[PDB]
Amino acid sequence: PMPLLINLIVSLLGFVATVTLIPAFRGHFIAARLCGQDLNKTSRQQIPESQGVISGAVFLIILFCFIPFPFLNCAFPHHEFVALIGALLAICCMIFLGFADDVLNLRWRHKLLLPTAASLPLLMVYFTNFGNTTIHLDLGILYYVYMGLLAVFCTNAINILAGINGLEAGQSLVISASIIVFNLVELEGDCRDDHVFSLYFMIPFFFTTLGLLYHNWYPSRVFVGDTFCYFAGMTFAVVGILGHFSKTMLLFFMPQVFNFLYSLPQLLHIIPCPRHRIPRLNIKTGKLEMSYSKFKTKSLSFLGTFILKVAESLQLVTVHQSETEDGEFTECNNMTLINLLLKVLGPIHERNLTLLLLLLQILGSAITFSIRYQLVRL
Amino acid sequence: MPLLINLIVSLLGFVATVTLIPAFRGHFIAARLCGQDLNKTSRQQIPESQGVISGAVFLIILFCFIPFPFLNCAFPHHEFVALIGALLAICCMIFLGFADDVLNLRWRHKLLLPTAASLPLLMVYFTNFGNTTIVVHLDLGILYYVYMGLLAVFCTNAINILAGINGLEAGQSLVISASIIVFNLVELEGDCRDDHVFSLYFMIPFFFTTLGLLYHNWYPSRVFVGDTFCYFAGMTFAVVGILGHFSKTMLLFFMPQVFNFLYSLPQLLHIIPCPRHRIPRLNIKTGKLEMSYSKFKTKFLGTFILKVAESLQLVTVHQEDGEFTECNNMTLINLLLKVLGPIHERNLTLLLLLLQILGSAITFSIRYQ
Ligand SMILES: CC(=O)N[C@H]1[C@@H](O[C@@H]2O[C@H](C[C@@H](O)[C@H]3O[C@@H](n4ccc(=O)[nH]c4=O)[C@H](O)[C@@H]3O)[C@H](O)[C@H](O)[C@H]2NC(=O)/C=C/CCCCCCCCC(C)C)O[C@H](CO)[C@@H](O)[C@@H]1O
Ligand SMILES: CC(=O)N[C@H]1[C@@H](O[C@@H]2O[C@H](C[C@@H](O)[C@H]3O[C@@H](n4ccc(=O)[nH]c4=O)[C@H](O)[C@@H]3O)[C@H](O)[C@H](O)[C@H]2NC(=O)/C=C/CCCCCCCCC(C)C)O[C@H](CO)[C@@H](O)[C@@H]1O
Repeated sequence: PMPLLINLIVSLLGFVATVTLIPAFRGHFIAARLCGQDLNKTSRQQIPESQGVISGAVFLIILFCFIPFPFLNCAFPHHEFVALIGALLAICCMIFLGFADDVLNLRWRHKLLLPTAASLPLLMVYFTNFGNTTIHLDLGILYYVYMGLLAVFCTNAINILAGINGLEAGQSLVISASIIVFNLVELEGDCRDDHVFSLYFMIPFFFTTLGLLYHNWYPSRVFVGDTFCYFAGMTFAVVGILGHFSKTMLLFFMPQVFNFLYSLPQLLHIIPCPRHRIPRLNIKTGKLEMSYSKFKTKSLSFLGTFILKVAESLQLVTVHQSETEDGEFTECNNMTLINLLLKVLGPIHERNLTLLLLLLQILGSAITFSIRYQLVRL
Repeated sequence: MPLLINLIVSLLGFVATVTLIPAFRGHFIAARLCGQDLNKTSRQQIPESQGVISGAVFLIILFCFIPFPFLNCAFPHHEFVALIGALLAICCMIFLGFADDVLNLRWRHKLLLPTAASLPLLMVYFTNFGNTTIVVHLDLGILYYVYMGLLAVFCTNAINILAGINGLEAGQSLVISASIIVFNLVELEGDCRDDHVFSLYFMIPFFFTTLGLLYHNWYPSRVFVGDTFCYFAGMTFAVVGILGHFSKTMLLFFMPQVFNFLYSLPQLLHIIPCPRHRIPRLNIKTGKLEMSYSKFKTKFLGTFILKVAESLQLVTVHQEDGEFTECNNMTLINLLLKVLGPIHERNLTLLLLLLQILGSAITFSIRYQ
């Protein structure tokens, strides 16, 4: 088809634009203090933050320039068009929200609320165009709720699985590429329009995020930040909702779902939650070791002690106990998939750990394809 | 029923703006998004880019209002896509303005990006209306679209350069928005009702959110609106004008801004040297704003333009190491100060708002009487 060919062309041009512009704007970001230190390395220099915006920006540009080509010599159908524009409005609002969130570092209340507001246009489009709120049970209003929350989830599910160089953009590239392959396979199948739409929004995302990862990859010269996390989350939520494969998509979100649940006791502050739960480097080794959350044992609530004991029993959390004059203490293992891989394999270098998590992501995607198409497993 | 709900949510949004602007002050100051009131003695920092909150609220409101018009209304996808496309243009303008303020992009970006962000407006205009003919009966064709594109840019920047005194940006934007609201209501009973009810949908919430912003921005300014609000407002106006089919009437409402943009044009083009700031210098003793000047070496076209201006009495010119010329900084503000001498900041803002209202009354008189 011509629309997809044109789309791929503008997407590669956008990849070049991203790789080019990211260094071109470095002075601006440094000047306005939109930067952060590399916590996992000994160096203390600043690195430009929220580079996702640039990719995001390019992304938007591309799609704005690509809208007409599907409708070439095509009573104009305003519904396909409104799907496009509504999805783009959702993504614009999510990019803007992530950029504002990186400049201001809003509290979690805002981080959860605002992606839902920004996902409303998605629900408008879904209701005017498709509207099928059935899974044989009719989910009704709940279904819309789901879609809303989906957006939030994605934006934040990628957001909390972060901290090592190239993980956010990397795992987002794996997810986007897997969704692209799924779209292509289904492209010959029953639902062609939904999946060609998913492609329209994925391909440029993949290539712009690739331009971003070029700089973000270890050693990280740039950081993607909440801008990229939110942007990616909403793009995925869009193609999943308006593509009608949100189940398959969430299956692709297996590492992120597992890490979000495994972190859930800390995110709810049942077990104390540090401000950063990244694996903290060992200066002698040069590799990343696990990171811990320490606290007075007595203060901990009953539910917290129960969850911690069950986790220790399952061999998921490392627990240490030490005696101090002021009070009794019990160290806990920071509960994030990264610290869990480090519990399983001990010290790992940053680049190798990122590669390992990308590998595990690919395994998750392969599992999803096997489920979808009755393939052989392992 | 739809307009009544629009007004309700717009007042709720006014409350939301007035409440949130101080709620987020900590965030803006902590992230160094602030600036010093150059025209006041104090040196403290004032939070910048507060138009991002109002703007944000604005978007929220409209996102929530979208359904009320289509209540049990072959769904009308064209009306719906116009609402969405306008919202998309406005989102990209709020976002681009906020990013511009944080990063302080060069003029190249400032001009290019509102055109890109205005493309969805042109797409909606082509799919829905597409009329590229004006009676003057000439089918402008592609140029028409160009116009619309540039219109966006112009507005976003036309309000942008007319700035620097407490409450001028949001104030003049409120006058323009209110004038367009009145015009929409007058034409509401006339031939074109849908266009003007659309313009109202977008204008009422903008008016009330911008009002919440001006509450804090008014002399003495406790906040600043910044490129965020300038871009946001400019694009909301360009939208309602384009998709409402009254961009000529609108631009007539942009009378002070057009005059100030053209009067500044020889400096903006660097024919006459242009300082980074061209606001009026406060007089320490007087407590009132006098004119400001650009000083540069006298030793081709620029000199002729300055002589012409001197003859016209629009620019005041005074002529060590070499001959230097202290030309009067060419902005409607410095021109009002050249006509009336020193004026206090609040009084000068009020005066420019009154002149804006005079321009709007002129526009109404031309159109109607
Ligand atoms: C809580 C949490 O884990 N936050 C993360 C999250 O916190 C955000 O951090 C960000 C900064 C972080 O990226 C820094 O790490 C450094 N860095 C970055 C890359 C890199 O390669 N190397 C490096 O050193 C670098 O300095 C960088 O500035 C930012 O401050 C967010 O505001 C902050 N809060 C949240 O995400 C909220 C997150 C709220 C999560 C709530 C989830 C809600 C989902 C609900 C869905 C439900 C309805 C289904 O990210 C951090 C890692 O990037 C984690 O350490 C931190 O723990
Ligand atoms: C050149 C110029 O005049 N710049 C302005 C413009 O410059 C922008 O400044 C901005 C900040 C400014 O708002 C400051 O004013 C201060 N302020 C404001 C009120 C107040 O009460 N107190 C206070 O202190 C406060 O500190 C604040 O930081 C910003 O940095 C832009 O990058 C900067 N450039 C442009 O707009 C470019 C604008 C590009 C103009 C070209 C557009 C061409 C349009 C073409 C359209 C055509 C197709 C029809 O705005 C300034 C604000 O007054 C002016 O003084 C300044 O002179």
